[PDB]
Amino acid sequence: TNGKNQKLNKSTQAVCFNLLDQPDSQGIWATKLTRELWRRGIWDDSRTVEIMTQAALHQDVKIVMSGVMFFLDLNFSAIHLLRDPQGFAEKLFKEHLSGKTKNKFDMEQKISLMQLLSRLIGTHKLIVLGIYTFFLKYLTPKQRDVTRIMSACAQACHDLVPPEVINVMVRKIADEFVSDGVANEVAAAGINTIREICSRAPLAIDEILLQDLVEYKGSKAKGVNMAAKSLIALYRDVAPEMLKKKDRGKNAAMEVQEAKK
Amino acid sequence: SSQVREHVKELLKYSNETKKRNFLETVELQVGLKNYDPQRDKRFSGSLKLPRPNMSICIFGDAFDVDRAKSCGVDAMSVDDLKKLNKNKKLIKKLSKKYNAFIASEVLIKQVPRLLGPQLSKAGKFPTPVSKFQLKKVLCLAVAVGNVLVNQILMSVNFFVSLLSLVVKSSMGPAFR
Amino acid sequence: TGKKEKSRRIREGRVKGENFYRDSKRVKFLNMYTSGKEIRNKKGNLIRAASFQDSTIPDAR
RNA sequence: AAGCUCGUAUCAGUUUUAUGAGAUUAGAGGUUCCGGGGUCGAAAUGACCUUGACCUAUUCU
RNA sequence: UUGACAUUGUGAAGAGACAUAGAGGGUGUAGAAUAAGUGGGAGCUUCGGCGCCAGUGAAAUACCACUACCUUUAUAGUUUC
RNA sequence: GAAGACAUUGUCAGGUGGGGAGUUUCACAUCUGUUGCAGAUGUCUAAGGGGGGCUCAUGGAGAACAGAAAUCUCCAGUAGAACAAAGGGUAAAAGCCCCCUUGAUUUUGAUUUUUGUGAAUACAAACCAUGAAAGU
Repeated sequence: TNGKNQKLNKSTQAVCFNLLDQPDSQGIWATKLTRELWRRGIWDDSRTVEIMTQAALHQDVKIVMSGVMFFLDLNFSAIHLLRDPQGFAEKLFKEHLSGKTKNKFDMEQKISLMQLLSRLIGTHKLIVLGIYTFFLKYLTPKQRDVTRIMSACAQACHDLVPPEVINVMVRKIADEFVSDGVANEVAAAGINTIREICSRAPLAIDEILLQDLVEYKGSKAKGVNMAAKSLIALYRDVAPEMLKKKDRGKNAAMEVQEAKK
Repeated sequence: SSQVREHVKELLKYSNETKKRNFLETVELQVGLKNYDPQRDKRFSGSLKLPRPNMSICIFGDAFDVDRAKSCGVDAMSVDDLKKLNKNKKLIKKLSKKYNAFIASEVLIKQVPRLLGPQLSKAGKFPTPVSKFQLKKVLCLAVAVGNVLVNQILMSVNFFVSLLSLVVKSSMGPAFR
Repeated sequence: TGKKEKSRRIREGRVKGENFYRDSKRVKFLNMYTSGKEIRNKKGNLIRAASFQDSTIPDAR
């Protein structure tokens, strides 16, 4: 209350560390407690975020989840007290999802791991390049709760990554969501999750498919029209030469006419 | 003002009091002001600048660029002067840490993250195409402005307040507020 | 001052008869025992028919 | 009700004349790589086993 | 019912704070070692102990500046209890 | 005897006080809660001008891989196409493509919708775009 009893906090963080070592489940009482104290603002310190990092890097599922939900809660200020976020994300993606393919986590937990990885990556300009092929298995409309997965796909995109590994993603989505015969919600979800990719990685889809997607402006369904207008207004301010003359809306065209001579 | 001139004059005289440590003392400006909280994302970034950093740059390039910049007095590299380096993290980190900055051709800023990916992006010296003062987490911010030119100090100060005590310093000299 | 509905609503977080007792939902239930009644003017004639006595022949399609 | 500009001819509960204005795949099989059971597997993205959902050919407009 | 003022005078001893002047500090792991952090860089040298070049580490140590926190030393006075 | 600068007493200021008084009775849709909700994010809220060229939807016949749908050629086709889902209007266009521009510009008054504006409407002077031009 008055002043932070460092002699006490530093002592009762050591027991959390020495609980998380015991690999059965006993770090539950460290994670559940450190989350409470962070929420009450009593343990705002660099020493504590390491505990939840180690929990996220643990083998027990209910401890890993406590760590992941701590670092989630859009993320919290604890990211700004990490020691190496890039190596953290690399170790997570290597241990849990891809490395051994132990298949311990269910889909509801895999999605929460994906959310954390993508939201760290987009925020801190990280580079892993395995993410973008791991998503492709799950990017199918016949898959369980894909609107969460594709909303994290965009969150791992940058201005500073090779756009080919995102081109393959966009061409998977385009092949499987805005193809022939697909439904209105499916096509609208595809276009909406592509334009919010291109808002971070603009040169990740080329003009030839950009035009194929702005085809769907006057689509009579009111989902695909609202979606295509967003892509058009996105590339009207960024790369309006990829768009055709029909779409450059009275100022992009005037800016191009003066700057083309 | 010319209250900068009296400061810089006997700084240049301190130039000739403890003369030489057999190098050249660069000039620096340290910014101190309050009223902002960087733990919230109040971020700033601006690169509208022009020095003498004992220029040590490493350009990556092609045949068209390596024999362009063999002149110039510059360290240069092939693409497979980089391809045959990924096997050793501390090796690819030592070149990371060697040079003050990095540049590369317009072709190789698609391939450089596959090779020098984790490094060279958090370090804040990622290359830039050819043919900074980031408010990351702290209130403290120092920038190297020049060498042993009173204009440059004000030139940078108006830009910093443009973006938003002031101190000027040399390598071992004292502080002048 | 602490025993005021204003202060109660402030410290905690509309219908006639909401107190420390008897929230919204409860007042409506307890009004059922009384106001299944028939409204009239002063001279005497129906303004508002009783509940479940509207007396309008709908379009039954 | 009290009046005040003046006493034209304009008016009219009327007429005349012209003229406009959804559910069905049983029958075949492929997948779920998040649902995995089965003899087996130090070890295995298997022989096959079913729950399935999936892509299908049907019917009305 | 609890607080302030007044009635309300004569004495004493203690604790806390304003306000200045100071003084020092940092173990998750690895690393010689207990790394706030940031920025300049490869000696002022009593020693050339050393700083650079060498690991290990997100971050590298001399030398000199910046401006964050934490803990303590003294009472011109200031007051409160 | 006790007690003592406290209690008390006086004035202010918070709290309690039905004991008592007076009185009333614009949008599809991933992201947090109540139940299948009101709320929070982000996401739509929209290219007009004047010149030229050309006809659309659909069907039939026909061509290696090529099939009901990939590209090509011919015939029919008053609109069955498109123009922000059974409706009016539009076919050398009011539609698609192409060329040039950005009159979606200022000043002076007039009319209808409407006393308040806005909206649309025509009207003249200038700067302008367009086409060879009429003219817009």
